[PDB]
Amino acid sequence: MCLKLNLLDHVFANPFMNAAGVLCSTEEDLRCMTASSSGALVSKSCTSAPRDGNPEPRYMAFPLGSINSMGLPNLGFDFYLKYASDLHDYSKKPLFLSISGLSVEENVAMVRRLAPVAQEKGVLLELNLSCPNVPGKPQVAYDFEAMRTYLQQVSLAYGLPFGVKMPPYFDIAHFDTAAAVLNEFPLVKFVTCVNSVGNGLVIDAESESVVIKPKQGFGGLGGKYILPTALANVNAFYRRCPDKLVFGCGGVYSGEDAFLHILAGASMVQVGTALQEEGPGIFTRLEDELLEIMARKGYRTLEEFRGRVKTI
Amino acid sequence: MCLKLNLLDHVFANPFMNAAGVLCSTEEDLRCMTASSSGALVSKSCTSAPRDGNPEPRYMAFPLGSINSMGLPNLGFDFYLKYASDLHDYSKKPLFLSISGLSVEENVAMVRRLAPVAQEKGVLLELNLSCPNVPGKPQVAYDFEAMRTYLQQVSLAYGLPFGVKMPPYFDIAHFDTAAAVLNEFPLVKFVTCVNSVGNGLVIDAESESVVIKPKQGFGGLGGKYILPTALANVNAFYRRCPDKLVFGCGGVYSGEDAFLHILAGASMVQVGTALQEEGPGIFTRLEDELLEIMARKGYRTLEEFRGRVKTI
Ligand SMILES: Cc1cc2nc3c(=O)[nH]c(=O)nc-3n(C[C@H](O)[C@H](O)[C@H](O)COP(=O)(O)O)c2cc1C
Ligand SMILES: Cc1cc2nc3c(=O)[nH]c(=O)nc-3n(C[C@H](O)[C@H](O)[C@H](O)COP(=O)(O)O)c2cc1C
Ligand SMILES: O=C(O)c1cc(=O)[nH]c(=O)[nH]1
Ligand SMILES: O=C(O)c1cc(=O)[nH]c(=O)[nH]1
Repeated sequence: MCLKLNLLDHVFANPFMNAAGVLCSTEEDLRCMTASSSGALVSKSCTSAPRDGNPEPRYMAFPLGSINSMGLPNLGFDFYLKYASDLHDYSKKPLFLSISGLSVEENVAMVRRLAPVAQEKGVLLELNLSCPNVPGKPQVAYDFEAMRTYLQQVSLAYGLPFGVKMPPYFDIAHFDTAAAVLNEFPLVKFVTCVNSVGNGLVIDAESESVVIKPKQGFGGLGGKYILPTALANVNAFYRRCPDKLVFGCGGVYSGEDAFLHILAGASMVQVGTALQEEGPGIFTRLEDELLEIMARKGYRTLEEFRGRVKTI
Repeated sequence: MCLKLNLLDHVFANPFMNAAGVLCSTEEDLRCMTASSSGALVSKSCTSAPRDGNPEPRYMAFPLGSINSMGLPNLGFDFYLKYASDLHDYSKKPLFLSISGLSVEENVAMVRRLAPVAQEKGVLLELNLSCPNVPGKPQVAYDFEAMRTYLQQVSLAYGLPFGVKMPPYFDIAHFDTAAAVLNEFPLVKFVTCVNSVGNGLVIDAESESVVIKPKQGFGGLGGKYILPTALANVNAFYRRCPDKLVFGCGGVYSGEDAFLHILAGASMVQVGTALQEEGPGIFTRLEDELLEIMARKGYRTLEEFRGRVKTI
């Protein structure tokens, strides 16, 4: 038994990949993710120009997860586009390129240049509408009119299939509205739930200090803290977007956690905090563990249980 | 060294109290909370008429916290008002009465009747604008226009100092907007941050099932999961509402957790999931553990470190 699957006109050896931003900023990082046993990789969310990002320290990890305010440090769109167009070995695994412009105009500029490379190479766009860490730039997908504008302008400029990285929601009315907006756009073929839980605050009792420097210590949460939130969002969008794929991200540390994401409706399963902490070896462990749970339960395929979470 | 506080024209032996909804629905519960070593108690959020609440199972706890969709089961406003009027021993500790009407009209009806008892007995109103569990009723405070309407109508009808139980926010823009709305209302003397993190989803891997019955398994999260979110909200409103008090709620299991809430700006510290799990003996443990930390750090009173979290 193997975990191989086909989605979006691509073949994947297994449903696992890095979460955007983790192990994917440099050529070295991307080569490492490519050499791993992950089913795919996604690049660091990029901007038109290179960015140094927010002041350090800007990432910290703890037993229950992580906090980060990286601030989109990246080598610039020119680099990630070149990686996609010239450097990536597509025979190894599919590539997603994540973009996170600070305005609709910036995103439109990037997708116009990404289009010919998508046509030639089959690189897949993930549009990031949920960065919670750039000072003075609120999460785009928490403003539904802004979200509609971005998706309208990107659909028109790009003209090819793409996906969206969504922030977590916490209100049924918000699930209803956000999914309704997404469903207006046939080019949106996948929905990644979720980005980090925005603007949490970790304080160290001994030093009586916040643990990251940017934004007075406020940063996005990942890891064990966020698993039930992530599962909720995966399932909410799975239920509301029956003609799209949902990719799960948030709180994955084991094959069991991946199993839950898939039960909730996840097609791909992304790994952020756990990958940052454990390194790319995690992918062999996650595949082994997921296969073990499937064997124990008598499942032969992911399709057999994807989205089949039972209600009471 | 002491944990004493004087606020809202009342005296509190220590900052600890139950979180609304935990150990406070029946006369038995309220008597139990009164007999405990807590500095205060709050009653179950009530509605005009008694409510059975949502179908069971509707609460489940795990190592990292809890999920609930109780659905505001309560004995009705008449009961809680009578408890406050006739039954509560104010010589033991102060009492807060939480109300969670399903409309502004319902809330107004209740506060009109509460006002004479508040004037007579000194019972303190907590207005719940953040219940995430009644099907078809999104959190009031996620709609800032609705929030303003509720606070306008309740201020006018009540005419006495009161507090508001707030949902968690995840966006700096939302902290800014929510605090600005609150600051329009001089009668709002305290802000309790936070209610449960709404509409999470816990799935059991063995049974492949959600663990609570209402709303297809979607329920509010409390406990370990939510501490950094709770601290963020406490500090955000502490910074933005310099003329109000902030009460902390979320993820408190230890004196250390309480210490962090207080560093973030909390006056009172409420205990939900940990109290539900451990029972009212938790209050003597929290007192001992907070005093232990204070002793080690040379702090003699709460005011010496309240709101004194350091940034980098
Ligand atoms: C160091 C760090 C950097 C991240 N950078 C990005 C980013 O560039 N783009 C993005 O969409 N998400 C980014 N994320 C969010 C993750 O992709 C993921 O959505 C989140 O961490 C939750 O998953 P987890 O619980 O596995 O960490 C980043 C997270 C962290 C830990
Ligand atoms: C069983 C249950 C019932 C609750 N009922 C109420 C309620 O009636 N009114 C309210 O404002 N919050 C209610 N809450 C939310 C808690 O007051 C608290 O805000 C939340 O559980 C987070 O705190 P914790 O992390 O200590 O659990 C309830 C929580 C649970 C666990
Ligand atoms: O670069 C970052 O700060 C970052 C971006 C993003 O989308 N999500 C996140 O958690 N961090
Ligand atoms: O009764 C409930 O379901 C309830 C109310 C509330 O305000 N918060 C919560 O977590 N549960």
